[PDB]
Amino acid sequence: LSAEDKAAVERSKMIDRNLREDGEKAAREVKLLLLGAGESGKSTIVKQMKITGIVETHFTFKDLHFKMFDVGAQRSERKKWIHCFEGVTAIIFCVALSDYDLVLAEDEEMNRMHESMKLFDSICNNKWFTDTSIILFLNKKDLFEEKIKKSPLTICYPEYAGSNTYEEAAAYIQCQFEDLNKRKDTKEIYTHFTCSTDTKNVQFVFDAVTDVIIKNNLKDCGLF
Amino acid sequence: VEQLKMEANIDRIKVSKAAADLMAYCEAHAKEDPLLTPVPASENPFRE
Amino acid sequence: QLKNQIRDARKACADATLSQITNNIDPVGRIQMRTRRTLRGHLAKIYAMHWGTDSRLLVSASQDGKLIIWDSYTTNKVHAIPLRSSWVMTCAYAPSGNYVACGGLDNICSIYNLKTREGNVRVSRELAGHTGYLSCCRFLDDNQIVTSSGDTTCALWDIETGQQTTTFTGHTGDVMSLSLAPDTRLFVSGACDASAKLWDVREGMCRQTFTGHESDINAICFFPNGNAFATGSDDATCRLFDLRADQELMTYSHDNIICGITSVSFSKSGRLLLAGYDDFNCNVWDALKADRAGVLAGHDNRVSCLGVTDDGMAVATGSWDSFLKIWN
Amino acid sequence: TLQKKIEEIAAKYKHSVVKKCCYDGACVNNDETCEQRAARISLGPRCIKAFTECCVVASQLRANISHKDMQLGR
Amino acid sequence: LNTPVDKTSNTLRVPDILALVIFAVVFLVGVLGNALVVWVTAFEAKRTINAIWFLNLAVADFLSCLALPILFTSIVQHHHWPFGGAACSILPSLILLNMYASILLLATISADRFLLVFKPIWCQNFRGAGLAWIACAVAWGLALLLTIPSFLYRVVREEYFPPKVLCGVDYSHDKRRERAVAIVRLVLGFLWPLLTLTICYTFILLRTWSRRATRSTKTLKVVVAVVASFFIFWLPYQVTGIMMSFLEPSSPTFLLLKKLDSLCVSFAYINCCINPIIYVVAGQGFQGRLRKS
Ligand SMILES: CCCCCCCCCCCCCCCC(=O)O
Ligand SMILES: CCCCCCCCCCCCCCCC(=O)O
Repeated sequence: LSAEDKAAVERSKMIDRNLREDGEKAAREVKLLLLGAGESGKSTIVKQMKITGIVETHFTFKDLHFKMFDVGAQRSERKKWIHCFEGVTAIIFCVALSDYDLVLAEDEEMNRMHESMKLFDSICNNKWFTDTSIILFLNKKDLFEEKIKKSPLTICYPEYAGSNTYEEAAAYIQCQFEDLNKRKDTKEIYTHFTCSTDTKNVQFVFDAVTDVIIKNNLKDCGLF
Repeated sequence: VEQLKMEANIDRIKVSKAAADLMAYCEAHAKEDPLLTPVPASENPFRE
Repeated sequence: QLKNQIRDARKACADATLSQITNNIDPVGRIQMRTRRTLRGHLAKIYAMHWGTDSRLLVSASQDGKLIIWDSYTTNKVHAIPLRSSWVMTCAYAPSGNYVACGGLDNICSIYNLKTREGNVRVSRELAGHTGYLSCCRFLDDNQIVTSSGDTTCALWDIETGQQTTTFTGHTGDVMSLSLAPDTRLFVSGACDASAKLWDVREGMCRQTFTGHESDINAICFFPNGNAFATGSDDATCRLFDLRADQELMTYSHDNIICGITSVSFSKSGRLLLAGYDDFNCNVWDALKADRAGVLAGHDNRVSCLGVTDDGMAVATGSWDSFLKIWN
Repeated sequence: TLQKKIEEIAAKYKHSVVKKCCYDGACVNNDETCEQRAARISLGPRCIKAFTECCVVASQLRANISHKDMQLGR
Repeated sequence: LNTPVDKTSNTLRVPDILALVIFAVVFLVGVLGNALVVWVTAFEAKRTINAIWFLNLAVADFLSCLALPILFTSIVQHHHWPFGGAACSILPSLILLNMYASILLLATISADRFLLVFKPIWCQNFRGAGLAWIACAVAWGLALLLTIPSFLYRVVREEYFPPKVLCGVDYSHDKRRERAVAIVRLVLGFLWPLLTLTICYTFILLRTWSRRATRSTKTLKVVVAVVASFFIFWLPYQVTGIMMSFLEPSSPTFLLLKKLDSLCVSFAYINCCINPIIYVVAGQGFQGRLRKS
């Protein structure tokens, strides 16, 4: 009776202690979701913020433990596994500005920029990510600026009415990507232009995560 | 093509016979099912 | 052409809907299942659980990355395994109680040995080869395990050698659930193509295919007789299929409820068909009449897993609230 | 000292009503002074004098203590 | 015959009647709310860190409310003390300890919110239930340390001619000790906590409105409500007490303050009723939390 049941209860109590410790340790880390249109520059972002199934990358910045998850290798219906990331802190979205002059190889009719915009709209308007913020990275700034001097932007934006300059084209792209967001009151989008040499992306992600965690703490305290 | 003709070649049975077999199975194991009929607390291992 | 032929054959098979013949059977009185044990070990959203052949121990997997083998009677925790991949959505309990399977977004399927000499649960072998996420897996034997993955394919593995002895292909969408038949010679699998297929364990050929559902199949369970199985779909309807009849028998649906189904299970006698819905509750259906026998509203979040003991002594239902409740 | 000193003066007078008025003038009352109070006495001068002296000796006694009445909760 | 000859028949004053009504209302509402909050937080005490502070607050306010009926009977009985000399030293000290604990718990809640708003990384890295429990224990210990004078000087005196037992405080003509006790009590119970609340919540609101993502109007409403309620409901009691402990009884101001005393305590007790309401209305959902419990 006692000699076995009480030993089992002690084992269960030790298991409970270990489980609570592991849960706290996991809660210490910040979870991030990385998305992109195949080759929008995810590899660059990954190798920048650093000190076959899902790929998890751990990196620490300003004493804050990050846990970024890359799901591009799944190549399966996102609808059946997108709900797993309901609790991620923020979403890092990568888009290559050069996608305006490239057509999808599998389609040959739709531009890569349109596919990226569709994916961004699907992710933003997702019911699971209603409160999750998005960090939009517009990669390939230099290559996009170089190409704009030769290929007009109207190839993929027939409604575009502006000069063929980097500033106006980038502003138009950012406004288009931000307009897709419907819940502009609860959700906030942080847009930033990046290259292969700039390292300020980590500080941008850190600021976004700090804002998100401050909002979460205010909500938990009942202030927000 | 092969899988389709294979599924088509396999025989089939009337729905009424399968339903009667299901009903007979449920009736036979009625007493054995602890969820269908309530079980006394003494036999129930989940006392409290 | 062949599709219309199969349709005509199945229509000719439908001599009469069993709802007519089952009228003689009196409807079972409504039963109120009360919770007995509340398991509060997990901390994240639970995704899958499996009962043991002894009807005593049950394994549960949570997104936090922990496998917990619960003693259903005393509530004690038998083992706590730290998962290598926290994104788990499927787990199984071997029939002999010697091994436990696990997997999820990580295409690798992990087999854990419980009866080790060191006393610590260690990975027996890592099974790789799937390009998509592991959706469901079940132990065919102490050395053979069947698996289903989102990459439109299922596979049977040999835990000793670690290679696919047989690969099942033919699904036109993501494979979601899998169920082994009692005879252990057949298994059924449902996918996102709104269809379910019966596969041979050794021949590897698709015996039959069913297309009665309107949306993705979320759950699948074999009737204890082995000749029938139920299927849960996102369209908020559960359907009963029979292999001999090769046709849909009954459709369990209701107007007020519109959200899809996540889990389905049968009692030992098969009279009671339990289905875990996405409405933060679970429903009990009469397999012979398709009526709301009971409703389980103990869980606060979406119900994720459901399973009845081998003897039907009790029912286990997990949810995203990190709590597993036993009912009987 | 207070009770005994007051009973000493109370025993001096014999008429029960005089002891009554002395009992009463010995009662604590801070809202009104003695003269103000002794003024509205309805009986003869005996009761007035008894009330006055008893209220004088009481004031000369209560003024020495330092126990401050504090309501429950402060 | 039996009535007093001086016609000074004793009767409950208007401020006393107001104090009694406020006592009844606060007793009922605070009892209910604090019981509900204690239940919910004790159920949530294992899953969240926020539940600890509000659990302690609700326990303190529940004890303060349960102590009210004794105050009601005392007021109705013209401050008659039927209990012995030990209850007079224990019970008032206990209620004062509960009040000071509630105040210092509100202060610690403000400090924790300020730390969460200004130091998010440090909290994410090292925040836990242990630190919250340690802070609550420190608050209770500070309250007991501030209450020690209640245990020290509470004594009973006898009223002979009007049969009555009077509880109170005797300093043995030591004005210095009374003044020091009143000053330290005011400083550590109303001045320091009020300043902490004000500064912390002002900085919180500033840092929250500095950026759009975290900016919100609910935080401003909650901050204003809490601060205004605390100040309004605690100002009269503290002022009246500190001015009582400083002036001699012979002045008529002392008589007016004694008349107003009951109303002051009844008003100060309104914070115990306000706190549960503020907690419930501010939470994401109470009915859901209750059903979960
Ligand atoms: C006798 C005085 C008692 C009151 C003492 C209150 C002390 C409050 C201190 C608040 C510090 C706030 C610091 C904010 C950070 C910053 O400096 O920018
Ligand atoms: C006798 C004193 C009565 C005072 C009662 C004070 C009640 C304050 C209630 C605060 C309501 C806060 C509403 C917040 C609404 C929101 O979520 O934005």
